[PDB]
Amino acid sequence: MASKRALVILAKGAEEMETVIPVDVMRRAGIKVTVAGLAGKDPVQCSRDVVICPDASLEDAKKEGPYDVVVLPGGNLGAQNLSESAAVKEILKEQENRKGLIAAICAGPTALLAHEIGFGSKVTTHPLAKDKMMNGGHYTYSENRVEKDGLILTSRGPGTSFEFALAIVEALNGKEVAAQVKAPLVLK
Amino acid sequence: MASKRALVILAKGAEEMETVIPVDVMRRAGIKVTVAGLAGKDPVQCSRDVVICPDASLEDAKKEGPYDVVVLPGGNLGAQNLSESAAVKEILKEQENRKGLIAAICAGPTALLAHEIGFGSKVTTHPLAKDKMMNGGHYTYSENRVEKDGLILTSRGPGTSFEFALAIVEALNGKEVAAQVKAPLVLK
Repeated sequence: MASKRALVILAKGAEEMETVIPVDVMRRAGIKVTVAGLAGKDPVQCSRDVVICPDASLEDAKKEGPYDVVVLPGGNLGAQNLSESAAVKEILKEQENRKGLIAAICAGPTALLAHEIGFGSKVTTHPLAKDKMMNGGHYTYSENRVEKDGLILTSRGPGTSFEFALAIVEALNGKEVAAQVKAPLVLK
Repeated sequence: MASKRALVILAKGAEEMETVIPVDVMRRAGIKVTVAGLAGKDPVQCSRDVVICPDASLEDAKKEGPYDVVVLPGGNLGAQNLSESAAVKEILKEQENRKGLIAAICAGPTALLAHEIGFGSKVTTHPLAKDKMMNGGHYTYSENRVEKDGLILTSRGPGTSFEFALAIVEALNGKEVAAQVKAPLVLK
């Protein structure tokens, strides 16, 4: 019926590749994506100094839910900002309560730990984020490039971002749409 | 001695993944990258509606050369804007005259045709951009994911952007730096 909707939460220090690849691929799949700035409406300085203008502040976007997926990019500093945010905590807890998809990549999954989301799930992260994610043994670790355990979808790094984004597309719009979106990308 | 320098020319309708992946990977390699807005200093609306704030206008950045590489992202409309620009023509002709690297991805190489750059080189493009690039037979076509014929470096699509960016890094900073930058990315 209606198009699916994605909320991508963009914090200072986010990995810009892990932000842009999922936004672009989801839009190719017809998903209505809102890039929401954690700090407000102003441009966001990403980890490698690409500056991205969000579509909306998180403050405004959070009042326009519910979303079919909430997406957490990585970047070490971006994920730390997501992990410290009470607004992010509330959004993720609401998404979990309504059985909606949550997708996080690289260091992004460590914000799930910070907000006590999805405990008892298999997850992956960037190799360098494993110890942080695994503090307390609240998840089971996976080395798969993309991991999905029910409604918790995780992935490892910039180089897994296309696979991550296509897994989101498959979860929301089905395998055929994901395959059709994939072919023009010239993935290996 | 001094750090290498890259000029990335960002036009309305550029493919944002093909802009951000090379910028980020080149910065990981220590290259000083200037994201220069074709139209001026203002934010640029990319093909999938990601909005990127350039570091400088092209008008200003072009006066701060020379650059070790000039990079042309793709996106059908972005490449058409690059192809119509007299400023881009001048920059590319200067870069060719001084035997500097020119790198273009997806539809980006069609701006080389428009500006009569690198004729007689092997090149690749996105499959859907082949006919435009090959009009007149001025290049020899390749299906390699990245193609490099001397100082003309080309590639095929969003899904070849990491390979493209790492090829630029290898050309400017050597194979060892490219390998060191590659490993943390979690490429397949």
